[PDB]
Amino acid sequence: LSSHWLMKSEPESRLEKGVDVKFSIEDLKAQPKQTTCWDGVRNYQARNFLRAMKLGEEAFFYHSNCKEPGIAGLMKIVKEAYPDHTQFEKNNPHYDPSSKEDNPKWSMVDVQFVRMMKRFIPLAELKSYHQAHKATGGPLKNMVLFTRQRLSIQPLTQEEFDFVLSLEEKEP
DNA sequence: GCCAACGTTGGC
DNA sequence: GCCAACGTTGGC
Repeated sequence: LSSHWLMKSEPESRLEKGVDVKFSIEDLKAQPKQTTCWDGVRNYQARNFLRAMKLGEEAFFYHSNCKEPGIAGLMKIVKEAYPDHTQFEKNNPHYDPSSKEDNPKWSMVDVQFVRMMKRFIPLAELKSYHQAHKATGGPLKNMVLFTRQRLSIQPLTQEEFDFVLSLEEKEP
């Protein structure tokens, strides 16, 4: 079995150090080759999850910190972890003065859009299922989306990934 | 290396 | 705009 991931981005506008960190799935889809590099991860637990990712592994594009937060679509990894250049750019939002270039602290991956979900899967729906499965022993009982609330890159089990995909087929 | 004092994520 | 959950920093 392969690994599956969840990766958060903010679709609504918000300024960090004067610059817009907005990146929706529509913004990915508009990209050249619908491909971008996933810069600006500055959490050690999360960076390590990037380092664990492999060519072709799928990931949910989660929308966070907006009016309707939830999973919007699928993308896959097209380039494994490598140095994030933005940590050395002096005025960049995600600049890190303690990062030296002989061994760079922070990593990023390249991701490519695959598809939208048949429908948006809001956080609130996910949360009902997660609370319910704590009682019923179902597939979202240990989902990282709710067990580790401040983590932008998350592993998912086969169980969890398939369950999210089955919700896609149901009525809202 | 502990742990008060911050600093940040991100739902609500 | 509020603030809980979770992370980092630095005096001791």
